[PDB]
Amino acid sequence: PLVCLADFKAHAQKQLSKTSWDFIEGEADDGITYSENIAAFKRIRLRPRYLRDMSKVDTRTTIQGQEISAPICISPTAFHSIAWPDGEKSTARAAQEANICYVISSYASYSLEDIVAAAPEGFRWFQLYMKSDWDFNKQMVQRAEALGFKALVITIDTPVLGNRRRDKRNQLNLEANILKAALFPKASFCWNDLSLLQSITRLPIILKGILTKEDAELAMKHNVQGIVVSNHGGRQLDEVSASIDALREVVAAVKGKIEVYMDGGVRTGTDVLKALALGARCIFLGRPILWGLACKGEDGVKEVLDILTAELHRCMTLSGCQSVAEISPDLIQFSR
Amino acid sequence: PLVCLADFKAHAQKQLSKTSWDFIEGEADDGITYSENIAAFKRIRLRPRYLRDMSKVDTRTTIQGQEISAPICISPTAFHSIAWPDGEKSTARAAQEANICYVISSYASYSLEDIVAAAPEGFRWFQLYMKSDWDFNKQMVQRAEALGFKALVITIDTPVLGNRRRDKRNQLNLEANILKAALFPKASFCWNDLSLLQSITRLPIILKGILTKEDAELAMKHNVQGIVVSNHGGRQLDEVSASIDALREVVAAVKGKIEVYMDGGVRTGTDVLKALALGARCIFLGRPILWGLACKGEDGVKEVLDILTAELHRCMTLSGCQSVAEISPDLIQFSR
Amino acid sequence: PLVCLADFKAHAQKQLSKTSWDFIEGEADDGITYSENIAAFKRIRLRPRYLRDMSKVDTRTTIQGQEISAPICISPTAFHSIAWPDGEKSTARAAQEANICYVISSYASYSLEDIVAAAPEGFRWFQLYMKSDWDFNKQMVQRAEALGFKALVITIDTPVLGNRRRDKRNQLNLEANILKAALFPKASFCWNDLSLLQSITRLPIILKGILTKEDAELAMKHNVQGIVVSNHGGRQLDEVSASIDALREVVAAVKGKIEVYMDGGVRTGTDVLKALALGARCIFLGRPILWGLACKGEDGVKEVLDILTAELHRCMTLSGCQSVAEISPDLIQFSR
Amino acid sequence: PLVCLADFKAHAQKQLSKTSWDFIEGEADDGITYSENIAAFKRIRLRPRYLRDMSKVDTRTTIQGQEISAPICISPTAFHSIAWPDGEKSTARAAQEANICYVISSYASYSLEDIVAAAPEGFRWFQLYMKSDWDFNKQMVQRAEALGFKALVITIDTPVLGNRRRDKRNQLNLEANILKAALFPKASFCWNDLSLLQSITRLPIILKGILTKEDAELAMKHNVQGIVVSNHGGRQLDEVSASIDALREVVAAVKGKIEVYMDGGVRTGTDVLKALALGARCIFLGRPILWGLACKGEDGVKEVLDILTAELHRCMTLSGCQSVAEISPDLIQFSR
Ligand SMILES: Cc1cc2nc3c(=O)[nH]c(=O)nc-3n(C[C@H](O)[C@H](O)[C@H](O)COP(=O)(O)O)c2cc1C
Ligand SMILES: Cc1cc2nc3c(=O)[nH]c(=O)nc-3n(C[C@H](O)[C@H](O)[C@H](O)COP(=O)(O)O)c2cc1C
Ligand SMILES: Cc1cc2nc3c(=O)[nH]c(=O)nc-3n(C[C@H](O)[C@H](O)[C@H](O)COP(=O)(O)O)c2cc1C
Ligand SMILES: Cc1cc2nc3c(=O)[nH]c(=O)nc-3n(C[C@H](O)[C@H](O)[C@H](O)COP(=O)(O)O)c2cc1C
Ligand SMILES: Cc1ccc(Sc2snnc2C(=O)O)cc1
Ligand SMILES: Cc1ccc(Sc2snnc2C(=O)O)cc1
Ligand SMILES: Cc1ccc(Sc2snnc2C(=O)O)cc1
Ligand SMILES: Cc1ccc(Sc2snnc2C(=O)O)cc1
Repeated sequence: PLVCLADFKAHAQKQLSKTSWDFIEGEADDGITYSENIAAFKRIRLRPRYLRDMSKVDTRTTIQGQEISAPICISPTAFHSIAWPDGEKSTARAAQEANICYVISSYASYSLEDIVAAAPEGFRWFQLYMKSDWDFNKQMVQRAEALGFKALVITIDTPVLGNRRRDKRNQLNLEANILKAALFPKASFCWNDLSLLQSITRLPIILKGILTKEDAELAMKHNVQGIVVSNHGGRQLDEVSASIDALREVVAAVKGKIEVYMDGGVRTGTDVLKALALGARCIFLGRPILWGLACKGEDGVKEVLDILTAELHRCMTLSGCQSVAEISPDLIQFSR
Repeated sequence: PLVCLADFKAHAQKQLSKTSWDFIEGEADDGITYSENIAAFKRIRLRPRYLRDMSKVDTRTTIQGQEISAPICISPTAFHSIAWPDGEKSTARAAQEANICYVISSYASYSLEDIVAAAPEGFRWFQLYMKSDWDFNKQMVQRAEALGFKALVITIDTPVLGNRRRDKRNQLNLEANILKAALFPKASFCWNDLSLLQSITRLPIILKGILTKEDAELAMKHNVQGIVVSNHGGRQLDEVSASIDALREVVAAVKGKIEVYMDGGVRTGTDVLKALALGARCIFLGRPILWGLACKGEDGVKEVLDILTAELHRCMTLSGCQSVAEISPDLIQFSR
Repeated sequence: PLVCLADFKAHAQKQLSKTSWDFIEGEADDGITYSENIAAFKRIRLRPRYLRDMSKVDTRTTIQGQEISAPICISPTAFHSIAWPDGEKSTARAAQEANICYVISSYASYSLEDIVAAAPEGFRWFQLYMKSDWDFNKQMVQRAEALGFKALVITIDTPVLGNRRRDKRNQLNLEANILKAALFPKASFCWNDLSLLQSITRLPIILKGILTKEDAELAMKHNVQGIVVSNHGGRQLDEVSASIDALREVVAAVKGKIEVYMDGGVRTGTDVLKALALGARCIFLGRPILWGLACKGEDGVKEVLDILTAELHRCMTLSGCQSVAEISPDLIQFSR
Repeated sequence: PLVCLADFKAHAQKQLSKTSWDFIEGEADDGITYSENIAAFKRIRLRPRYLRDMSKVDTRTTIQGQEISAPICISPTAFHSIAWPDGEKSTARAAQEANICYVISSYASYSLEDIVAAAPEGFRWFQLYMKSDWDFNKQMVQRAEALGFKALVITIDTPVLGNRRRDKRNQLNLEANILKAALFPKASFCWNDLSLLQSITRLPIILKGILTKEDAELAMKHNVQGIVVSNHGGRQLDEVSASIDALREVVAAVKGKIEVYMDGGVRTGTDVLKALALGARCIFLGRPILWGLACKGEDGVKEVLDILTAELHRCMTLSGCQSVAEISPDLIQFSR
């Protein structure tokens, strides 16, 4: 059976074509950051406190004032139908049942209307890649607001697509019709455009992809409502810091002014625990959601969310943290 | 032939089912701490002193005032019959002949009465997991006292069981009847309960599982008689410090007020030597005892104890330490 | 298809004999530096700046006042006909079309006249190993000047040839006639000789092979016009610093007085980006040019240059650098 | 062909039984130090100085006032007939032709008389393990003096033999008659005995096995004439410092008062260069001499010595050192 996220990764590869698997992996260039996102979590050491009453451990928290069952949410990932026919509809149903936040990608296989219809009461954010035509941008954000999306995520680390060698080999070998059956390119978007976007929507803006204290400071000066510390899973600029390492300087720059989240390499409960101890308000999952879909559709996504939540509950119990508010830097060895 | 503990590990795996071997390994989650318990010993460097009269080297020491043949004892490990039919009776006979301390698990395959009967004169401690019913707790500790146990070990790092992936896969695949032929769950136990336990027994209490100076300080404030620095062999919360590394801060906090012991990753004589140099009064063995049983029953446990004692005698001879009292931090490179 | 330099490396090995491949690899002794030239690039971490207008990114720069399309040039490598029949003629045609600098080796398969004839308008430097007969040295540098070469590169790390074990085994096994169908030895050359060479030619001298601040200081005192920081690809003295690491101290010693370049281990765009951020004015490629020739002749060299230039353009776009002048130490994590 | 020491290692294994090879390897316990003796050399970085007149490079030096062709000598190794029938006679002939120092083991396959007869003019030292009977000790040292030995080497890291697992398995499996066709045990020897030995012989005493500044200081207080920094090739106490690392503190303690040498892991010319730069007067070879014998007898030992000398000459040429006196800490990166 599939008892951890790694089992879903292994089984998903068996259930997908080489081209689809290579797209879901997608490491850029030499693949240094893809590996370091995991290794950077593994080298952090935990300091547990024992003999505390852990009879009741609570994993709930809030993001942007909305309660969620655990600080484990879904990062924006394109094309869910590559993994499961029902695609984002399956993801939306699982996310609503789990009571977490689902960030829908700007390149979903299904329309926003069809995704919302699959799970009307789900908590969702929308990640939109802006275009040159601001008439389209305005219409899209107004559409998202009409459909009940609660925040807009602007991903800033993809002005051009990363250089993923396996995808490129696969593409030069096969016709687009088979590669996509069974281009982008936004480099001009800048802080100027962010301010304009903020002026046309009442939805809070969350910037995804920040890795430096300098960009975190600019984000705060532009009055955004949150930041997802992320290196896009090592799929964009490679040889940048692991996201769990970049989190430290972003949190130190922000000093609690706005919520800071992260994604990249979260696979087990202690990874979630470490991100929370280092200052993140919640983590987001990229590839594990696609592995869940590829293995079992809606039930696979739900199982991935449930397993990671159970692992977080277990390590909070073992480490002595009764609730998310009790997870602090004291848990981290020299770092903290 | 089996000439070192590693040979017993390899041969034991051949002599056991996959399910039983996976239980004896039992690493939690990604298995980081299981590996680091060994690697942390290997990276410490020794500073030998030569041209000393080592014609007579003595490995004897005392724990809680009782003399033992070497500072090498048996940590509590459940279900010895998984490895050898006679189980704990075989272990008890070997431990008595070796003249070391045997800590009997709270989940032994045989009753305390039958284990004591197998080796009436053996030096033994009892590790008891407490239950909600204090009538049962009182009866068990009084029973242990009646049977000649000399200390109670309270393991504090298991309020819930660790997440061991291989065991979980094996369990979901097989019926309990085959998995256990051929649940727990104490999270409420806290410092409050320790004080009550101390008030109902005259037996000294030894806390097992402490990894931090903060919990060591609390242990001393509660007047316990000893501490076993341990991460439960990397079977509970993973990604915590190796036990030989945690030993340093616990020893520094305790400053000789009470005896400090350790387990986790001890496989060769220099590992024992290093723990003693860093301040432990003795080490305890977990898995090697089960490997000894799986290979040869009583004789296997005795051989594991004899081999490790001979290795300790050899490295004390080579390093210039005539007795256990002469093993000091001067032997350790920058650390000390 | 071949989509990155690593693909050219793999395909080139398939297209060459063991003897020719071993010569192109050619690591000295235990091969420590050959590997470290790559590992030293991979461990440096980048700090990208996002939300900048990267609609136009320019990779052009100048070396010795001459504009080139990207800071990616060809280091001197002997015997191009080992890789492709047309040898240096193919390399020269590709270099001219790419508009970069081609440094021709002192041991080319074709005469300088035939190479220049293949691409009359190409930007070229000449690397000459000096001989004891200064009449010959004078004639060669005057010849190079007559043919339009724009600088002389003096390689200083080869007073004797490095000890390449595979080449040596191959040589003792085969007759020179097969090994070279299908000795050196300049240890006396010193600073005295450099000054004399400078007095007989109006061409600027670039020293290749400097790894230390002491030799960089001597180079500046002798008024040379540039330095290529290089360890000869780990083919000469092994167990020296990786070239990207030696670059830092050479740049710090030079303080912008003369241009500093580097070679050794450059395989992807971020390696070029890192060398430029650390102070190099451009990088040179050794083995990748031979891999390009072995795979596809002129078109292979052109593809290697085009691919690396496209990778540099991509990582400049992702990291926020609009032009080469904007690539600074701010991009490098603690180092800088 | 065999072009480096590693080739001799590989070929020797093919030419020996498993039992003999395991004895020549002989790592103790987990084999940490055997590997670190090599790794510690590989991680040191060299700083070459170029453009010097290296037309003449001289590898000669002196030890105890006697000139040798290179600072590369033969450490005491027991039982040369395990590798080649003529054993030490072959080694002695090669050592005399190479003009280096041969230290004969206390457990040679041939008598001192027969070894000296094979090469009367060779420069030799004698390593003698002392016994309880001082009548025998006196006779042996007087015998060595009569035979022209020029120094006595006292190995101090073997009060008991190291625990070599492979040897032990082989021994328990086979009868001594086959294991030795085709016990020790000196732990009482101490500083008291050294002073007595010094009083009965006019031969200079060299202590082998010192790893600490404390024992180096005691050696100087006892007025010995030299020290070989050595961990016995990782065959005795394991998990001690690599010998090239221990050399630094011994050299710092000695401050040039007496000659300091080293063995352990020397396999290539730069290893010799590094030991000399860090303060050793010469290095000694253990296993490579046995590999030379196993492959080709006398000619194999001579080839090993010649190859390592040629590698030292080459790296001195490349690094800018005209003679052994010019090899200094300036060659070593941050360390020095
Ligand atoms: C198949 C795939 C598609 C992705 N598509 C997007 C996308 O449309 N928008 C975006 O902001 N990030 C995208 N990402 C990046 C993810 O949001 C996330 O940053 C990344 O996968 C790192 O998290 P992980 O380690 O959990 O996979 C994608 C990642 C994958 C694997
Ligand atoms: C099969 C097995 C069962 C165990 N059962 C217990 C137990 O009942 N109580 C306890 O305190 N620790 C238990 N442990 C943990 C051990 O006491 C010990 O902390 C651990 O194995 C680390 O030592 P080692 O590296 O020598 O194996 C168990 C370990 C194993 C391998
Ligand atoms: C086959 C081959 C031949 C070489 N010939 C020369 C040469 O004639 N002159 C010189 O200065 N360097 C020579 N080099 C060294 C290269 O200029 C360059 O320093 C080295 O290959 C490191 O760059 P790389 O990592 O890109 O290969 C040679 C390297 C190779 C691989
Ligand atoms: C087969 C063998 C036998 C040895 N016998 C002795 C001996 O009789 N006396 C001694 O002082 N060291 C002995 N040594 C240790 C060597 O002198 C030397 O310290 C060691 O091999 C490390 O050098 P290496 O790395 O070059 O092998 C022996 C080593 C080997 C491999
Ligand atoms: C037009 C187009 C081109 C490429 C993609 S893939 C995507 S977009 N943002 N991030 C990713 C990613 O795979 O990480 C989607 C649509
Ligand atoms: C009811 C029950 C459930 C699980 C076990 S196994 C045990 S208990 N304390 N430690 C371990 C361990 O395996 O490390 C024993 C009994
Ligand atoms: C006579 C002769 C001898 C050897 C070579 S190979 C060369 S020369 N400078 N560098 C290299 C190298 O291969 O790195 C060329 C000509
Ligand atoms: C009686 C006897 C016992 C063992 C040996 S082997 C030797 S002695 N000193 N060092 C070694 C070594 O192998 O490193 C030789 C003779």
